[PDB]
Amino acid sequence: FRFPFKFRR
Repeated sequence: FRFPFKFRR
């Protein structure tokens, strides 16, 4: 489950 927040982009 990919987080909605973008760590890099």
